[PDB]
Amino acid sequence: ALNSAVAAE
Amino acid sequence: SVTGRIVAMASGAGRPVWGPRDTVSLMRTGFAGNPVGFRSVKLIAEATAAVPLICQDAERRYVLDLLRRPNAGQGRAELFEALIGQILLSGNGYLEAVCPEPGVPRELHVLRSDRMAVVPGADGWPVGYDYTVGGRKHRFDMTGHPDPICHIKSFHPTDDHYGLSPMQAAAVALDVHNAASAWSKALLDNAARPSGAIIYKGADGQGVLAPEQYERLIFEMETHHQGARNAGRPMLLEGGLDWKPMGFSPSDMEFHETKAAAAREIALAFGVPPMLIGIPGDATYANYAEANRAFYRLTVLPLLTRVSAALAWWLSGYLGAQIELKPDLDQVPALAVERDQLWARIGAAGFLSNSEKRVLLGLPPT
Amino acid sequence: SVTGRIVAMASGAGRPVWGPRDTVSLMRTGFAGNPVGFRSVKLIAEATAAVPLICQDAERRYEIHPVLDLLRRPNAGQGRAELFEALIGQILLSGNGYLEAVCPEPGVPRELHVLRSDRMAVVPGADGWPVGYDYTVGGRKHRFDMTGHPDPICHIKSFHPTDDHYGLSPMQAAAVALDVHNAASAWSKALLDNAARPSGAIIYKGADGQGVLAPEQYERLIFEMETHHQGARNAGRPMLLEGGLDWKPMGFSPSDMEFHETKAAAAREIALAFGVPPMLIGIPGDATYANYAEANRAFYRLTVLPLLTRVSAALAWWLSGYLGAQIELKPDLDQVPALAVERDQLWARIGAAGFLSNSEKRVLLGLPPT
Amino acid sequence: GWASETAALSETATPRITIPLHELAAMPKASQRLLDDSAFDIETWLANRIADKFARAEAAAFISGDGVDKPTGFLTKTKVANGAWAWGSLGYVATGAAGDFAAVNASDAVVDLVYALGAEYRANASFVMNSKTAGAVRKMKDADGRFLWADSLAAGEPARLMGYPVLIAEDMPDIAANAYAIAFGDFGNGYTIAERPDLRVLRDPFSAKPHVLFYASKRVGGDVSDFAAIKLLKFAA
Amino acid sequence: LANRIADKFARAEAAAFISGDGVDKPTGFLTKTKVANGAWAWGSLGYVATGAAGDFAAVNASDAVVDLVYALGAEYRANASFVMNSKTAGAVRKMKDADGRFLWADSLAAGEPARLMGYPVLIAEDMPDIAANAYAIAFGDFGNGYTIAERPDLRVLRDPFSAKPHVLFYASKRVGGDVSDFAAIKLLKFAA
Repeated sequence: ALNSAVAAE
Repeated sequence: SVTGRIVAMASGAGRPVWGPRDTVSLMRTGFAGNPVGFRSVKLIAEATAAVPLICQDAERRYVLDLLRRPNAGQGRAELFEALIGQILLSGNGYLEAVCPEPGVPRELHVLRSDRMAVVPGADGWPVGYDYTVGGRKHRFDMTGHPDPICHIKSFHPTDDHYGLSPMQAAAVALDVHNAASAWSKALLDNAARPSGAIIYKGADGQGVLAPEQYERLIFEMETHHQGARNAGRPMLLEGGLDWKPMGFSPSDMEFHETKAAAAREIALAFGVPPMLIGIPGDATYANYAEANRAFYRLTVLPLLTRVSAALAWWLSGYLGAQIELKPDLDQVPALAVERDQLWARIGAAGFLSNSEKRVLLGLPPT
Repeated sequence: SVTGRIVAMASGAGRPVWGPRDTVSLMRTGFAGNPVGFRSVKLIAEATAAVPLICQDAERRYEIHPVLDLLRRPNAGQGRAELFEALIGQILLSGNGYLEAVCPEPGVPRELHVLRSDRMAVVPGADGWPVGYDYTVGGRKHRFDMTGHPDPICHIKSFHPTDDHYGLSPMQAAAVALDVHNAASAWSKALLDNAARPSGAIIYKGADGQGVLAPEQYERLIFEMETHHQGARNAGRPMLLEGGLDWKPMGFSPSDMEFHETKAAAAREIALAFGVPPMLIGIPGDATYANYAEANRAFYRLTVLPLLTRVSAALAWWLSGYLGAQIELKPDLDQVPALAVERDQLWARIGAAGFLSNSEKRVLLGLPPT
Repeated sequence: GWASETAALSETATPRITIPLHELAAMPKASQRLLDDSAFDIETWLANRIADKFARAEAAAFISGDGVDKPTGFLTKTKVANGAWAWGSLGYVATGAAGDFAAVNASDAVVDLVYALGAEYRANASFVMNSKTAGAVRKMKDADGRFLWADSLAAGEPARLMGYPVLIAEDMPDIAANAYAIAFGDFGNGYTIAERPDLRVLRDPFSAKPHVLFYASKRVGGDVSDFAAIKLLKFAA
Repeated sequence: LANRIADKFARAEAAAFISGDGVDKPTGFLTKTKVANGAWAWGSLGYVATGAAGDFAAVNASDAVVDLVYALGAEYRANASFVMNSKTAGAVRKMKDADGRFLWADSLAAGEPARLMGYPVLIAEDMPDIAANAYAIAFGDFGNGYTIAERPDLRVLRDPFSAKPHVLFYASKRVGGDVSDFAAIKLLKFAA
């Protein structure tokens, strides 16, 4: 859980 | 008043006179910067908030519900600790009152003075006050009777609109006390004393020692010659080596008596005696019962009788009857050495009758 | 008055005499400059405002008197305590005290304004009496006129043996001692702010007589000095000094006491001019007085009650010109709290002297007889 | 800057004018014999005419004074056409015709002069003109012959132009070839005056013995503090 | 510094609310594929034309404003307001009838009468100037037309590390928004 909406991860 | 038309047009009609530029650079360096300027204000502001008040001019000592509960936030004592904390810091105490009711206003707010400036106007007394925070003004009005701001001034001999604030008078001794405590703070943090030096001149006039020799020299210096467990190892110095022990000749007392004299000329300006806050020095007062009595007579009761007299006039513009409001100078615990020798003086004066000595002490005769 | 014509024409009749040339500068550097000159005035100005007054005309019954109604609140926004501390705060500062009076009704004027003595100047007039006072703010005159009976300004003077029109103001007498105390405090403020003591010096001569060290050597020298040899946590590292290097430890040979005994002696001469005892304001030194029952009794008898009895004596004569009957205002010398040890030995002498009767010792102590 | 999600945004741009406080001196000479026989207070009438001259000599330096040893007024501040306004200069708007207001439609060079300041400096701004310019503004008439300002021929000087005060400072240039005869801006922030708060006058019979030689001086200074808060009105293009 | 940050944020998001793109910034109402009114669809903002190609109509100005008003519908005109920059309200105030008397703000001494055609006026200095095809005046009910989604918190961070010679203040408000009701914002193209 490093990124917000941009990853989808 | 007749001279009002001549001092206001020279000072500038209808404009805000700002006054002191360093009214806030002395607060953060003389109240949050050193403990003597911190304690001396907090000693007085907590003391003038502790003396009770009585309502005279009513023909019998009874707005006392207003002062004991001004607003939702600060309490009675919290109000005066903030009010006197502005007069001792900037020489100017301000008091906003909101009055939805026509008389006896609901809340009292201590408007802080460093964001507050006067405007003189055409004549006499100031026409308005500007509470300028950020870039935004407020422009209160004094062109009426109730006058929503009481402006308590200390004595200022050259200015016509502000106070002098004893922190401004002791502004050098605050800087001597801040820097001399910053002298010793810095000197403990950037100063190299060595316990000695091992000098390796060599066969030449100069010579470094090889890293096989330097790791050997650290190991016999670390293991055998340093610490509390190694005080006195007789240190065989070979050919060429030498141990020159260094000293540290000024060790104690770097600006020690100039700081203590600066710490007392801060206490000299605010009016506290040096026994109360804890300044070391000579014994001027003896046994604290005369040092506390000198405090509540030279710099507390003269200060609170000028604030309570300005509360007495400004609040009496809201209710019709003029009110007097002065400190009680009785049931205060510091004037008990003043009080018991009064009760011993006329108490042993057995010539005058019993109804004649109750009136001397402030007792209702029966 | 017969000598008035030759003393008035000497300085120049009808033109203002400006007085002292530096009383407007001694307020900035002798009252807002040092704490001792600040406190010595505020101790006296807030003590003379504390003492009550007695209004007497042959029966002393006037506790409801209009003058005592006037002085209780002089003008809007300046009480009785704020009036006299501003009035005595002009007498001790420039030797001159002034009071404007505005009067719509021709008796007992409504307001008293302490006109400041920086911007006031006299007009010596015809018969040795000052005809006018000029209140000069900016470049604008006012010229009050005293060629009448009420004479709208009382002019409280201290004693001045040379000048005919002003006073001496004890700040002006200690102006050399204010300049020693202002400068010896700025000596220490400067010395803490621009002075260089090093804790040592690391001499690098080199193979020559003179040699700087390389920039790879200079970062190495700082890093073993910053990390291993400075701070409180590194007090005593044995500091291997190889060839060329040397650590010469510096000192700071006057550490304490830069003009310390000439500042406290200059602080006391400030307290000597205004007249406070040094135990009252808090100057360290020898205990001349003993135990604050003496020094506070010596304070209200040598420099407060002699000052207040002549300010109220000018108020007794200037106000009485507004109301027919003459008025006498003088301090109380009763229920002033520092004269209690004076009042004890008065009541203990006459209380124990039981040879005379009770109605004869009430009048010695000042009591209503029964 | 509009921080992206995964940009690792870098550091952005972090954001002194001196007022030399010059000196204004008056030293009027007066014979000592005169100061004794005249019935008028020549001591005071000289102190009245200096304070009048001082409030009027520094009033002119506040507008068209150069920097040298006197306060530099705002009219000497390298004026640049608006729209090309930089920080070191005061922005002006042009009237059209080369001598006076636009011949075809005047009173329009004023409404865009107003709207050339910004709604923050217009909170408290005021026009500054000399006497004979407010007259040329009042002489402005529409096609019918009525006055745009102070409509009726009675009741002149409405004390407001476009909703803002008007200061008739008679020390500004008049309407001329390229004069900035009308200045509009917020001077409470735009022009800072630094001054000493006293008018010192001191006599001395000592300098010239048969005379008195009153000496009178004050220290005043000031230049612009906010170039964005003062707009001018050039009468050229 | 907390004052000049809060000022720049209130002034940097003010421009995105009008002429911002969608990329990492709020999409202002001006970037919304304008289509001529009367042919107004849901995905676009309707505009009315002024006549002349540069500025207001030469023959009769002040009519491109009154028909801009009557292009909303009596429900969005309940509370609507014009949005212009400074030098446009000046060009609206420079509007004079045939005699020379300024239809808006009657006397010279008038000022901003604060109610063009009976509706408030917002002098937003981020709208375009009067130009070839600029929509320099927008009129509509933004209470329904433009939705701002934000968090009440500036969330400034004070950073004493990683820049030890400095202090490196950091501050990041979260805000966003585009049009929510295309029928409640009408524009004014200065084209023919």
